[PDB]
Amino acid sequence: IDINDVTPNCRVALRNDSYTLHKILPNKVDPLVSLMMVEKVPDSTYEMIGGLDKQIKEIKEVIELPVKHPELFEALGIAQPKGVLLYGPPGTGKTLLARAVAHHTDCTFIRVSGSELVQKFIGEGARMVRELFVMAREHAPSIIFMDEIDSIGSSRLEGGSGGDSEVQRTMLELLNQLDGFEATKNIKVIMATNRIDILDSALLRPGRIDRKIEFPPPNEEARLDILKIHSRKMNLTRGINLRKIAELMPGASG
Amino acid sequence: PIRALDEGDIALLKTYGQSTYSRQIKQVEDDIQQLLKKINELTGIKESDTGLAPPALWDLAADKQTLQSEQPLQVARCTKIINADSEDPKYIINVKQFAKFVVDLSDQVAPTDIEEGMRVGVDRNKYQIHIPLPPKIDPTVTMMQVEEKPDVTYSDVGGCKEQIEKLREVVETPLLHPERFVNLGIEPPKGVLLFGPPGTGKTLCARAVANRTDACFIRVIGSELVQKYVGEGARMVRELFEMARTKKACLIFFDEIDAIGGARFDDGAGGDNEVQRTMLELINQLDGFDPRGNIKVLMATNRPDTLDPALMRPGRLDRKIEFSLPDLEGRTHIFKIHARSMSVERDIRFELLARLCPNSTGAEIRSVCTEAGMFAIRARRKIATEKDFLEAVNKVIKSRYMTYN
Amino acid sequence: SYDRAITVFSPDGHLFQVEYAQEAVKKGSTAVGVRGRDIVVLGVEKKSVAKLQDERTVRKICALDDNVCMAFAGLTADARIVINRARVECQSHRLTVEDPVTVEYITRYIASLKQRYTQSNGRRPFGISALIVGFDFDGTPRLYQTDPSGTYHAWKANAIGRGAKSVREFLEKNYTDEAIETDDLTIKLVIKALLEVVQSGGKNIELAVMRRDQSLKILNPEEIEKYVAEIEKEKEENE
Amino acid sequence: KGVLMYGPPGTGKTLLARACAAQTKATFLKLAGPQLVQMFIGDGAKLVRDAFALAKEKAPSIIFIDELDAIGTKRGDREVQRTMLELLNQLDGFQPNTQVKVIAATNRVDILDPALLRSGRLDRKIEFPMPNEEARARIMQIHSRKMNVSPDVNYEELARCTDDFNGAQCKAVCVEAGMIALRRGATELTHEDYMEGILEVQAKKKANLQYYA
Amino acid sequence: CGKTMLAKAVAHHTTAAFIRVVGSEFVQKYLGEGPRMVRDVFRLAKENAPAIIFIDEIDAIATKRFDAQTGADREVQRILLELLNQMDGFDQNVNVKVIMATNRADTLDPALLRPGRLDRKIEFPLPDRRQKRLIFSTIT
Amino acid sequence: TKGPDAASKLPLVTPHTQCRLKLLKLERIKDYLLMEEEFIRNQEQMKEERSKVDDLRGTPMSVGTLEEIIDDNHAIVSTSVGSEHYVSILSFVDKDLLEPGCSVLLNHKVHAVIGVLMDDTDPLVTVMKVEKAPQETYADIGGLDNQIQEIKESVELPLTHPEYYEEMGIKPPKGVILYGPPGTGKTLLAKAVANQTSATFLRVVGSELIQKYLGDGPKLVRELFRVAEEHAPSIVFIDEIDAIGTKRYDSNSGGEREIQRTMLELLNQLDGFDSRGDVKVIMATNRIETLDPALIRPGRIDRKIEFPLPDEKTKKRIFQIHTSRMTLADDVTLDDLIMAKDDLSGADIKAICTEAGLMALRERRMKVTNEDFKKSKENVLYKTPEGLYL
Amino acid sequence: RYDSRTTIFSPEGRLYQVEYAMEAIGHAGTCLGILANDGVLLAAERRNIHKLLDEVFFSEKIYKLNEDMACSVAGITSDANVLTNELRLIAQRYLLQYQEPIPCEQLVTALCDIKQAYTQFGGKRPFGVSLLYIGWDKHYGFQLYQSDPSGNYGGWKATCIGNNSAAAVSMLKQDYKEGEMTLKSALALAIKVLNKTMDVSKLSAEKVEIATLTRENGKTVIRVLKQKEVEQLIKKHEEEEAKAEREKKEKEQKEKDK
Ligand SMILES: Nc1ncnc2c1ncn2[C@@H]1O[C@H](COP(=O)(O)OP(=O)(O)OP(=O)(O)O)[C@@H](O)[C@H]1O
Ligand SMILES: Nc1ncnc2c1ncn2[C@@H]1O[C@H](COP(=O)(O)OP(=O)(O)OP(=O)(O)O)[C@@H](O)[C@H]1O
Ligand SMILES: Nc1ncnc2c1ncn2[C@@H]1O[C@H](COP(=O)(O)OP(=O)(O)OP(=O)(O)O)[C@@H](O)[C@H]1O
Ligand SMILES: Nc1ncnc2c1ncn2[C@@H]1O[C@H](COP(=O)(O)OP(=O)(O)OP(=O)(O)O)[C@@H](O)[C@H]1O
Ligand SMILES: [Mg+2]
Ligand SMILES: [Mg+2]
Ligand SMILES: [Mg+2]
Ligand SMILES: [Mg+2]
Repeated sequence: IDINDVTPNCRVALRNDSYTLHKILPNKVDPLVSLMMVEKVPDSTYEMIGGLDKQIKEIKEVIELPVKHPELFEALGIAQPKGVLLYGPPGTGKTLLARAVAHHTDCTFIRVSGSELVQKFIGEGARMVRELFVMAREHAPSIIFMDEIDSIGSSRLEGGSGGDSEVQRTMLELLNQLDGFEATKNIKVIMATNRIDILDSALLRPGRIDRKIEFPPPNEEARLDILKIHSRKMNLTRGINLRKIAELMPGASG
Repeated sequence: PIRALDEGDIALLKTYGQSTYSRQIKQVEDDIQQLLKKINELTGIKESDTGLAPPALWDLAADKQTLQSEQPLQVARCTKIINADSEDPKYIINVKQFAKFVVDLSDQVAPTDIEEGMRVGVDRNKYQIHIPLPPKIDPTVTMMQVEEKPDVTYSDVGGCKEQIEKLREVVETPLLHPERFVNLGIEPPKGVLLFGPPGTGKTLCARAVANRTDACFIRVIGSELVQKYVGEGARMVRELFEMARTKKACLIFFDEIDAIGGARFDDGAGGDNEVQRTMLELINQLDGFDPRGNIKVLMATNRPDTLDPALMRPGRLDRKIEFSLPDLEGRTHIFKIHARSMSVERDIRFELLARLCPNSTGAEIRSVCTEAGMFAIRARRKIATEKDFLEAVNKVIKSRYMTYN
Repeated sequence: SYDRAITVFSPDGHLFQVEYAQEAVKKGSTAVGVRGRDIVVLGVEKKSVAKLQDERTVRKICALDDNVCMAFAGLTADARIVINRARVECQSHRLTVEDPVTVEYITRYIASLKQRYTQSNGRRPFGISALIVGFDFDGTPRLYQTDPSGTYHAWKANAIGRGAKSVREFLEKNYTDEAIETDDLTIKLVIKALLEVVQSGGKNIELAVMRRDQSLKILNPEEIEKYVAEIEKEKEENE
Repeated sequence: KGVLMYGPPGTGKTLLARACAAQTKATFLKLAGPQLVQMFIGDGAKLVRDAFALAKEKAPSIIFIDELDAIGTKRGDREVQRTMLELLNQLDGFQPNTQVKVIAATNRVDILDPALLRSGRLDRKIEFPMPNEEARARIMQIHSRKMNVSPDVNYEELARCTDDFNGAQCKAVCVEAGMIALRRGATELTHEDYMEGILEVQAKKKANLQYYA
Repeated sequence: CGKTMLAKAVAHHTTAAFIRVVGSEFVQKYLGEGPRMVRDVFRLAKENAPAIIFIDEIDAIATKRFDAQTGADREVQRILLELLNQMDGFDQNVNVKVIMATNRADTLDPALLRPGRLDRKIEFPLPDRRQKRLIFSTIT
Repeated sequence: TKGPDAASKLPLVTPHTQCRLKLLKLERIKDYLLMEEEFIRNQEQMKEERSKVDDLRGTPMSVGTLEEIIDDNHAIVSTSVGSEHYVSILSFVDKDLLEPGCSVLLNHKVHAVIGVLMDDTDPLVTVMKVEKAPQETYADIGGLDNQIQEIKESVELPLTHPEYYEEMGIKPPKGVILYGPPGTGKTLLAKAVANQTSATFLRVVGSELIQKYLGDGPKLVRELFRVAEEHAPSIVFIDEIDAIGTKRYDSNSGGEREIQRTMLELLNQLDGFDSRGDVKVIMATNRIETLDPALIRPGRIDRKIEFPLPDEKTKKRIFQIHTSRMTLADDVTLDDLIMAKDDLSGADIKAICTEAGLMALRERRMKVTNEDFKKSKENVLYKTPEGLYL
Repeated sequence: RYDSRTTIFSPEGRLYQVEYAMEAIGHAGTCLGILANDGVLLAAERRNIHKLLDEVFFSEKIYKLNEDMACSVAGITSDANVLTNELRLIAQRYLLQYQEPIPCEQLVTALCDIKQAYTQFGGKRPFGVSLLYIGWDKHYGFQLYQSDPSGNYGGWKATCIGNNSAAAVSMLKQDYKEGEMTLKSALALAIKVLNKTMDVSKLSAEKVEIATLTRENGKTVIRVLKQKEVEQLIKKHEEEEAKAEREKKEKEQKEKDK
């Protein structure tokens, strides 16, 4: 074994009774984080999404275009977009689009969601975030989905007896990981929220969340599209008018 | 109405708006990065200093020192001599973290100098004693003590006359002139809590005490008393007070004791009862079912309202002293102290500056003097003037009162 | 914690809620006031209005009496209340003594009213500042300024509102006897002062002029445009 | 067999324990709470067992457990709870005929485990109240006995002025009066020195406030 | 009105698995344990293959999300968010069904109440006269 | 006094444009690197008692905590499993250098002191050092002239011209707090300090000094400042310090008390009883009002630097800086975006530039234009009643 | 916390309770008004149109303040009733004093001064009702004003308060002719904006009330349009929309051919 491959904080195997280093093992990863990367991609596809043409184009810009063709951005002289925040009413397809991205991308897809980074022990959510982003950097290019970020990350409260200072610390660590020293190399983040007005201005700041995609409820044309999408596998009788059903459904989500 | 870039779009945008040097620049930058990686790889790794002495100080044949005197004696504490049964002693040992054992001596040329709890040395295979050892010293508590006196005297503490007098009484007069106290039949207070707004001369007075006193002074690191291994903090405070008692006249200086223990209400703090337990042991040591000896305690804290009433009780903290914001005379004195060393004009009105800085602390005034010097520097001037000091006051104290004319 | 009560001193000695009334004044549009030899002038920023909105109901310059005008900066409803009470007191002082109200008297009354509302605890301070410009019965171009705290001063030129500090500094730098030597350079000076804060300069400017014995005259928008053209010409010439 | 002495900090229950150990003969075991939470698993239970065994061997014995709230509050938690259970078992494991009495002490009983205060276990509760006016006058005379206090001091007035001082605070009042008399070169303590003592004990200062006649 | 009893009936005539929990059991003291138990329950169902989770009284946690301003309300909203996540999210479950019982569905969060992959709503009214006849006959 | 660690960084090629001069500069860097690589190769290609001493030294040497050195050849050491042994000291050890608590080295089997290992820095604090140097020079910070001046006077002048202060007996500020709204240059002005400093830079985030166990957060803070003081001059940059340092209220939980204990350890390190070396601290904060006064105290934090939203000239500077490397068209006048009196951070302006570039690329044009910039401004910015005033 | 009382200033100078009332006005039923050189008019939506409700009163939101003035209320019902009675009292007090109808601006100023006093004094919550006044006076002819909970009022050519007021006012801004709008065009625009702002299926005539003020023979007449007239206007608007959709379909067919 060559020393140069033996970097700090790496696992190595030692012979018995001699403690001789004889192999470099996979880098240690917290089991909660390790079982957090996606191994089997969802089966959702961009063809299962209807009425989200512009949202798909913008999200695809932010994620696909930089990783695939950083030369374009270098020629433009601009910095690559880094983060995208999906928001909108309930059920408009915010997680459907994330599943479609995970299925259609060839980048390492990591997924946090809900309060997976909220731990009763002190200073554990921050550590889990650090380990997450270390894992993403290792398996770059990476796309980190974060569903329901308002759970882990929302308007900060004054430090007192009635404030979640620890969840605030977790969010601060996440902010530092998104944009602090040593900017991320190829990690792109897709946060998803159902109410955006409460997220911390630090999270919503550009550079951390470069783009913000709204998901309005379908406008009867997206509703016709969704009806077709979800009735394709169905024995529809003749004379059945999905346009009439779409009209009958005003302000209804996907 | 927004086309998506096709194969031709990307194959032309990378090839149409293009400098004839772009490819070479990119390749050269990549080569530089790779070369940097390779250079770091080859010369990487220094020689971590392992502690080897310069040659010619070593002594080979120490392989014989490793084969003879080989016994890597473990240390054990003889907790019971089994009554010695007259003959056939059959000592008992308490090898910590390992086990208890019933053992005997071996070549112990002084089978009488064994005692109980004498920290004997014991072999590995057969646990016979070989050599006793002096009592444990707990290096953490050993270095907690202050050895080099800080260079702060009772002349850089301006604006604190009554507080300095009280602290001097309680901490020094019982040590250097017991005759007056014994004559008047008064036992002087044993324990002082210095409290005030953040930055008023609390730790500065502690430093002045450390400089003046000729007696043991123990600065207690508030973080060193909190550990894992429940009971460790209580053990450390116990050993600390034991060493203080060993010393003829001791002065402990718990700083920022708000760290070690506030109110004892647990409720959801079931995981923070260890700190409360070490605080309770500190309380017991300060005053309990035992004389405390010539141990005097100092306790500094900004917030003496989170503290436990059992700890604030005036049997443990007997001479609570408040470091209030200095009055005008104190502020003028602080300006004089801090500007003594500065290169300033000879007609600056420090009384005027003290007036301009109300409700300001000594640290605030130090900052004002530093910023005055900084303003002088930011103008290539060697002498800081009254104007610079006024600018510093404006910048530090504050950062319109037309209704208060 | 020493706040939310109008009658509670803070340990530093501050009554914080009247200071908050001043901070509410600071959220109003710039209003400049200048005094000359025979002219007293008030300029104000308009902030423009939605094209569907009417303009005559948006007043910042209100004539309290024949020889007194008041420019406003603060809460609009408080503006209306204080202006109405000031008008009532002008015409009631006329009854009490057969003499027109002096600028000092009327500004003193307005300040006393604001102080009366700051005194108690069941009242909210009048979160407004006012510029009172007028001519005494003898004839003298007086200009006063009243704050929400009930304190009134006499100024030679001052600005209140969003651009208060910048406009006041500019007036300090560029207010002089030669600049107010006649009855037109004062107006030039007021438009110059306002142009430092109002971006447009012609659609965000209203000037009101008071000359001795003459009723308040509000300059036409075309006249404002001509004046700003004159300032622009002088600026380019002297560049 | 079990008496608990509970009260606010400073009322004098530890001093009562010391006085009992003085004028009680017998063998006195001064257990002190946090001493019994050693890190090694089972060491605390071993300590409790050894202490009770020593008390049993020395037949007439009193085990004074200062600040019982340390040994177990209400619920590392496993080990401290096991030590508390060992203490419970040791208490329950002998009839009152045994001459091994136990005197627990506590500032805050609301912390203490209710199971500890049960019939058979520590049962005779002794509330230690804040000293009344006469008690405060007593405490002051007691702690000023060995001084040069002038006969003109009015301990009744001092007790009136205290207003919810502990006995520890009354002692501190006496000590601070002594120090204040040592200042200003005084051969005797005086009532005004005592007043300044109460002031310093409360940490307050006396100033001639300008709006007072 | 026999909704917990219908849950027990499906548990009895269940072929795969039935995990029973009470919504009030998710409000434990230490930070981030209600969500941890929601995740554990759903992971247990997935590992145990086709399963039926039952949550007896969900009103405690799954109420209109509201704007939290303290750690306790925020933690309850966190529990609800974790429940929404696990019931329909990036990790679509296979053969893991859910039943939630409540006294009123009007205070329920619109997201959890989402007439989509999160709930189908049924009412258990007070017994009619005919249903009362049936209840008496069965009980007797 | 190990000395500054610094951060190796290559020269900077002045012409950002793609032209032959840049090629020559880069080629010169590359050719020097190639000569260095070949020199190392030739050194190793042209290249007893200590070997046998190391052979006598244990093969799998263990690390144990020395405790109460005795005699001149026998000391008590710890096995890092709680056990402790009365071991011997070979002549190889330095002696006069062992101190209690020092992580000495022990022979694996016979357990004899054979080394001292005076580099037992925890990995958590070794990772938080700066070995690279971000390429954000002060020329990438549009405006913020006063803030740059303050931080230079605090962490640069005391190292580059340490005569001005000694010439008037003044100690330069040891602590700066950069506070402001979310995104104004607070972290750029630490990146630039790291880039342009010769001192050991130590990145940290307040949410990182908090540790799971009891007494570990304070221990980590003590270790961090110990290493920062061994390496001097050093700068410690605590980003988002309101993670730890928020107001110190009367806690009821245990984790909160431990967090406050970590904060007090930090306070003692910043300005405690004993002393402080040439370690200078830079904290960063979005909301300073919630920080504890003892931390914001002007003995621990001598300077407080506000980073307000940029004014018009600063905004023009930001657009110039962030469109420099962009092939701006001649149809674009970067004044319409400036004039609009809306909250625009430098981060917002950079996002505007990036989105304008993306709009151009979407329109299939590699040169941005004014309509592209307008669209980007409208679509990037995400976030009092009418007539209530005036 | 700076919103526990109406008479408390925020440290920034904002009356949070007054702002709360202003925002709360958004719960009220959408009312709007258009000014035409031929006349002025209000329209308003019936939030609650349950079939079991009776129609005892000819108008729920539109009140007649005096001969030459009407007003639509939007906000709390009790406050609206109080203020309508007070407006009538103010107008009739002016008429008693001067023997001529109160000018519309004067009436608006009086009621808004009452509202300001409520915002300023003691323990009295501000009136949570916005008002739209239409009137005719000898000085400025047909006038339309709007008044807030804070006692601030403005004069408008066209405006909207209540629900979806932002959308309605934007639509009026788009499709209002600053000086060439007659009463017929005003009614058509009102129907259009109400249809596009109510966001409840088709524009049910029973869910809208319209009133028009016009001068006739030298006397002002305020008419609340009958349900027949409202239905006719809605039907004409629906026919116009259908014609526009037919034109768009024909354009789509032509594009398909191309
Ligand atoms: N635009 C759409 N096209 C097709 N199907 C859709 C669309 N939007 C929603 N759906 C359907 O609705 C399901 C739920 O959508 P999704 O999980 O993405 O919603 P969400 O925004 O995450 O909701 P929640 O408020 O529950 O967090 C999707 O799995 C898909 O079945
Ligand atoms: N009375 C004083 N006289 C002279 N210098 C003073 C005085 N008070 C403060 N200072 C200056 O302030 C600093 C001393 O602060 P110190 O360590 O005493 O604060 P502290 O009150 O213990 O604060 P904290 O515990 O909140 O950190 C030194 O710069 C000292 O010069
Ligand atoms: N009633 C009293 N009579 C006389 N002295 C008293 C009395 N109460 C308290 N003291 C004095 O208080 C000082 C400390 O008392 P002691 O240590 O007994 O307090 P405690 O309240 O029993 O202890 P703890 O702090 O554990 O609650 C001693 O000087 C004691 O003389
Ligand atoms: N004055 C400035 N000059 C140049 N770029 C700036 C400036 N201010 C902000 N930026 C840009 O902002 C982005 C990062 O900002 P920065 O990291 O300094 O923000 P911050 O104040 O640390 O924010 P936060 O509180 O969110 O951590 C980079 O694009 C940087 O170019
Ligand atoms: Mg979702
Ligand atoms: Mg200190
Ligand atoms: Mg039930
Ligand atoms: Mg930052």
